Amino acid sequence: SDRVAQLTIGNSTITTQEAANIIVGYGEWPSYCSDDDATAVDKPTRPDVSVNRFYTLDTKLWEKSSKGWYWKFPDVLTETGVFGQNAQFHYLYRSGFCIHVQCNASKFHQGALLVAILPEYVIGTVAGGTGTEDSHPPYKQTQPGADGFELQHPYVLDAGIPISQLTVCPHQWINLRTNNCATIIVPYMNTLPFDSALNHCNFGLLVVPISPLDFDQGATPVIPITITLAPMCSEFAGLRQAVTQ
Amino acid sequence: SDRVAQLTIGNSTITTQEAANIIVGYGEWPSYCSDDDATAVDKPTRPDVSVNRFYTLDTKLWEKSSKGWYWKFPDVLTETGVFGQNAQFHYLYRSGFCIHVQCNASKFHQGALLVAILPEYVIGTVAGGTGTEDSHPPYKQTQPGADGFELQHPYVLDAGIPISQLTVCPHQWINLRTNNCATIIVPYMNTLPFDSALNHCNFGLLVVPISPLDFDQGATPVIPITITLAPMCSEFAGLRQAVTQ
Amino acid sequence: DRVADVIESSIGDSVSRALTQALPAPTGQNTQVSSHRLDTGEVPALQAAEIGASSNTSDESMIETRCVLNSHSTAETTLDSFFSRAGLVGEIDLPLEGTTNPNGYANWDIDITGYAQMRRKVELFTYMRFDAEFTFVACTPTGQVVPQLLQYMFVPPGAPKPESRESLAWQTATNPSVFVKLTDPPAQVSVPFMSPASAYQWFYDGYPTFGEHKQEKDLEYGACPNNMMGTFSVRNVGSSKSKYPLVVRIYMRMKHVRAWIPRPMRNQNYLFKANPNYAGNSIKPTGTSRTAITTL
Amino acid sequence: HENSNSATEGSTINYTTINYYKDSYAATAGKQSLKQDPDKFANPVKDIFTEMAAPLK
Amino acid sequence: HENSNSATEGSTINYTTINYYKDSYAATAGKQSLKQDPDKFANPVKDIFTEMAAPLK
Amino acid sequence: GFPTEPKPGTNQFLTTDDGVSAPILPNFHPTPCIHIPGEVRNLLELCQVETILEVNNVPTNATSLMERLRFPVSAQAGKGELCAVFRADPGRDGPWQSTMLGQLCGYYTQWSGSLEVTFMFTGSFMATGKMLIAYTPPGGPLPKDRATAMLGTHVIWDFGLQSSVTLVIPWISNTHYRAHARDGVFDYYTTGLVSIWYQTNYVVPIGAPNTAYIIALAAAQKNFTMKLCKDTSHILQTASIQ
Amino acid sequence: GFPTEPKPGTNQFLTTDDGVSAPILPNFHPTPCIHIPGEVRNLLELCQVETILEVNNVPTNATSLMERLRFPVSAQAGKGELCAVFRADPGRDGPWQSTMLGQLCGYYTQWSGSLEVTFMFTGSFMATGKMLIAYTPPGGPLPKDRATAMLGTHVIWDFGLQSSVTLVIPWISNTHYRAHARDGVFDYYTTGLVSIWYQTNYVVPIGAPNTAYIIALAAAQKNFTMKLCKDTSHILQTASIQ
Ligand SMILES: Cc1cc(CCCCCCCOc2ccc(C3=NCCO3)cc2)on1
Repeated sequence: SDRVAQLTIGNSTITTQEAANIIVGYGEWPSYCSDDDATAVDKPTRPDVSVNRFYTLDTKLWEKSSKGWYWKFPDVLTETGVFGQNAQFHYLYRSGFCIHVQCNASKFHQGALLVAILPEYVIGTVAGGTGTEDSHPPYKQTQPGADGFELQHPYVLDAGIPISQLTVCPHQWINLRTNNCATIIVPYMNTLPFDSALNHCNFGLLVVPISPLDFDQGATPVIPITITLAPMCSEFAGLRQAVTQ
Repeated sequence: SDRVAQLTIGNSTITTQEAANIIVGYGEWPSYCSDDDATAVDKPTRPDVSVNRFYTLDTKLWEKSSKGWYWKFPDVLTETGVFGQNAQFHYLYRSGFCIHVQCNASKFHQGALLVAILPEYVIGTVAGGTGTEDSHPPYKQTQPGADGFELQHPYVLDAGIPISQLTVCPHQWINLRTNNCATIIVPYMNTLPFDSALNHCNFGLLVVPISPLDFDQGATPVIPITITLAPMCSEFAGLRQAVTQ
Repeated sequence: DRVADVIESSIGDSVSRALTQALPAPTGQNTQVSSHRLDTGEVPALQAAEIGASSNTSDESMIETRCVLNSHSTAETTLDSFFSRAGLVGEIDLPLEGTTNPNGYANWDIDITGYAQMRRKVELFTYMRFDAEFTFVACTPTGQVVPQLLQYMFVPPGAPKPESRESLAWQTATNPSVFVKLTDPPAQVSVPFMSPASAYQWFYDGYPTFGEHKQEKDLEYGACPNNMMGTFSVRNVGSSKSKYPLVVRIYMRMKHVRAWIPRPMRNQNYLFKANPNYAGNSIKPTGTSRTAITTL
Repeated sequence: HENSNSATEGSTINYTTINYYKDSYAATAGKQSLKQDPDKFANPVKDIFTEMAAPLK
Repeated sequence: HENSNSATEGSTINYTTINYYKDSYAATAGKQSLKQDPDKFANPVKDIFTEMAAPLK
Repeated sequence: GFPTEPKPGTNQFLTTDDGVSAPILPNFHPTPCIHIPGEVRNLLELCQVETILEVNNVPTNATSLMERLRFPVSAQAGKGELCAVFRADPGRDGPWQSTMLGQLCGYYTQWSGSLEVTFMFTGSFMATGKMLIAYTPPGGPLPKDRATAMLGTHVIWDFGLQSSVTLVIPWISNTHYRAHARDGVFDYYTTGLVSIWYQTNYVVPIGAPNTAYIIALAAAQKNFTMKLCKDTSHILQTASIQ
Repeated sequence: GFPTEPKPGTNQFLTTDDGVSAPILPNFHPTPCIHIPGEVRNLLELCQVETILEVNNVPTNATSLMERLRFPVSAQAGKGELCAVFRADPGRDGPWQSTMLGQLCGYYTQWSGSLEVTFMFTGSFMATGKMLIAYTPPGGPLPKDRATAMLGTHVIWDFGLQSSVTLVIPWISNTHYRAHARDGVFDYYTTGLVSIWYQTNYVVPIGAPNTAYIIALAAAQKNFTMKLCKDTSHILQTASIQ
């Protein structure tokens, strides 16, 4: 009664028989915005079930040489579903998330993925190699939406910070000999009650292989990793027309 | 019971059937001078009805190109009536006013006059155009009495201040599709309990067309604007001979 | 009268669940006596890192322990304790001959990410709220003290930024200025937490413009206006050439600090302000290196 | 009396500081309350378990 | 004791200031009472009306 | 003497430092303060007073400066034409600078609160018409048509005895306060856009002008406040005062 | 004036001096503080969080930097071979520098408390094995074999569902605190050595990898505290920030 679990939100239900408990980001469940914390004077929309549900957005293939991937969050879920819509029509957005990364293999396979939540995950460039050029990461890299982006220098999280310390962040590992999925529940985290789901990304989801995937030849070599996230306590205010970016 | 009104003071009575309420300058009815606010030790004269009444001083013609006019106040009422007299014989004067500007047209005419009360309305010169000459507005311009004076640069109230903000002053508009007269009730306002009605003008009355007068040809084109003011709680002290200026 | 799912609908709970509480930690935890334990079923030493929680194994269950009354304090490891230490954050030159800042005045964009020591410390957390004490040490390039009068003026974003030594903005009718002789002890001032956000943000993953976001504009990624506090302007107080070359060092000391969301410590060298870029070719390891895991 | 305008306003921690101006943000950093919450970062787990137990039942 | 000679003497507002000289006008500007009266400039109307109503009956 | 140790900041003259100082006139007693009308206590009392918004800040001929105060509206020949448009930002360059609010903002670094903009119609009594005033929050690009504009906060204004209608521009922001919005980067603090479309059309009988004007007046709502004051930018002289 | 006599220290600017100072903005009131997740109160809250210990701090090829995070363990062919070894000193150069604890130490001159190092096995489910992790206190030279290492504090780790095992490095010191240990003379403050030996062997069936890795994670125990803070040495930039 700790390795098996079921997550049910909206009209979606995730099952898992090898999970390793659930992490609750910074030990705080997602809440709605207080009356004294808010400033936007208009009564917000709380679609509830139409947006607070499990969107299974992407699948990556883990290979004996994969570097790792990340997904910026507020964004990843735009354009997809009713959530996407409310995020485009409204200026202000607010919401916590239930992230469930899954990836299974056999008892004869081995490997270990680090799954973390890095708030305000600002990306940096290699500065033209030498460090004299003041380059900047492109829209395609800082806000990749679904499909995420692949890391080029995971050791420093493409941002000059050691991944060795990335665990001071809500994390969970996917050790194949132990489990087959991670489950983080992040609350809304920003220095503001609401912000634009479009141009600001509250945090990134990191999935990095720290202990390389490996298996004797002959065992199914296609080992996918699938991301499934679900917004929680979604609130929207500041209604205008629909906006893409 | 808000568009029709009757003002009765002394032996004068003004009627109006399209007025838009009454403004009371800075929310304060005209009062007499307190015993602790005064300094002049002589017992003053309070003529009451002989001076607190409705003097209908002037009429201007509003034209599709009129710039606007002003009247300095304490002064405007001198030489005219018993008020005038008490103002010439006495050094010290004190009094509030009930200003009623009227101007009517047809339901087929259109336009809108701004009617404001600007305290300590100091007039300025164009400084010889270039701004190198330190010119000064003439007695005929700073103290025009009745007949008022026409503005030459209304946008700046001939004093380098935006008319766009003139509304932070007791004002009222005369929109022809809405009303046919303005009614402001200003209290005595100066940094002194009494002052010389002659050489100091507590405030000016501004009447400026912000939305130009207009009408299809054939409709009576003579659209007058008439000023009617009435002193209130007039007090005079410091009696000497009669003085003009 | 209602629809039930509406009477339940916990939608609108403004309070956060929690799960964890804050306890008093004036001293380090004491060590209570331990004895041998030979039993099946209870395995403290065994953990599962996958869960994502740090091992909760106590020294007591790992070895027979004595009793120790730990009275060591934890006061020096608080935030005010850690961060409330003046440090260099800005430097300004006012040379006689040059191209940097002649004319006798300078406009320093208030950005504390220009000096590596201080920068790394704060970049430990994502958000930070606090008041600060700014101190300004001025003198010539030789460290020599000179009888010169300066004027430091804080210019909020929106206020007119001085264009010359004799600019009109130096009338400083509402901006707060400080007049000081270089012979007087360094000027020092108390600064409140002035920001439209609730905390300064060291890292802002996103843009502020809201437009197209082409190549030429990637300059703005990571630029959060809630940290642009305006500029700090200084000038020798006069009409003519200063007569002496000056330098102003700006030291900031935080106080009444609140920090949130700790993140990994800067691993590589810093290259630019408000931009985590790193040398692509010179990516050095976090620490030292040996010749083999089996030798020291 | 003194404006209540420091950064640690309304905070859950109690500070004892010295000040000479109307604005409280001028006040010293001062001595303060020593509370902590390791579990927020060390044990942000939904279902706590004990050391004695086997983390995965 | 202290001369009562500041500019805000007899004022309807209550100020709490610090001073070291006999004359009260030397005293600091100090913290003070926060009252307001918008209607004096915004609604100097003789017969108030409400927002709910039609301004011209 | 009593042992003391002077700290940094000594001898510095801090403009905004509020301390004491030796008084020049001992025992001096000021002129009693009389009672004077219209006393102010807080600048916010002024920010709630409506002043003319120069929506039509186009003319500059110096002989046409007066026509900035009002914009026109006349019989259209189609459906949903665009009348006027403007930035709903107060401390920014544009129409809001002609207002009293606009001006007081220039003195404070940040602000918060809802804004109100009353539109008074000055056409003839015989003219009818329904306009649609629409405030489009941040991120919303200037609407291309009425059907798009209406998706945001709006109000259908009908011409009648009640000359004017007020459009409230509610405080809808991600942040608690807003520093002045100004094109580059600081457009982060933009309030949004206001657009006026023709809900129906300006109707008139034979005999009335085929074109009239609307005068806009603006101020701040009761929840409006500003903090951290600086000096205005809007203006700074050139020649030194003679 | 009131008689005073200024003492030495006058006018000096002491970085860490905590006093008051004239405030620039009178009556200023900061933006209300919202509620924000994960607030920190004391750095010690962070020192108890486990971070990856680079036990295998050997590779530097820049294309192999990622393999410092874990060390290998594979089917041996003998008895009691040595897997890995490392200094149990936190504020010293070496594996401990990749940790969060290591980094925070660089900011404080001294520390005290027990340390914990959890070792997670990432091999296949089919792989069995028993390792012997041994912490050898000060004065004890790096053990030459298992039979010697075991004479100190140790723990026999068995591979099972519970992937990881934690080795507690108890605070065993002559002094109440420890300044950072660093080779010359200051090796007086060394904590000791940690060595990992093969208790039995890494066993595997036909079909599973003959080699897997272990990831080490480390932090401080509840009784850990630090005092007297300084600046870090571990790092200092080269070029000036552009
Ligand atoms: C008198 C006087 C006082 C002053 C200076 C007042 C400075 C107040 C500074 C507050 C700075 O807060 C900061 C927060 C964040 C950042 C930052 N830089 C990169 C992004 O974050 C910089 C400063 O000038 N004159």
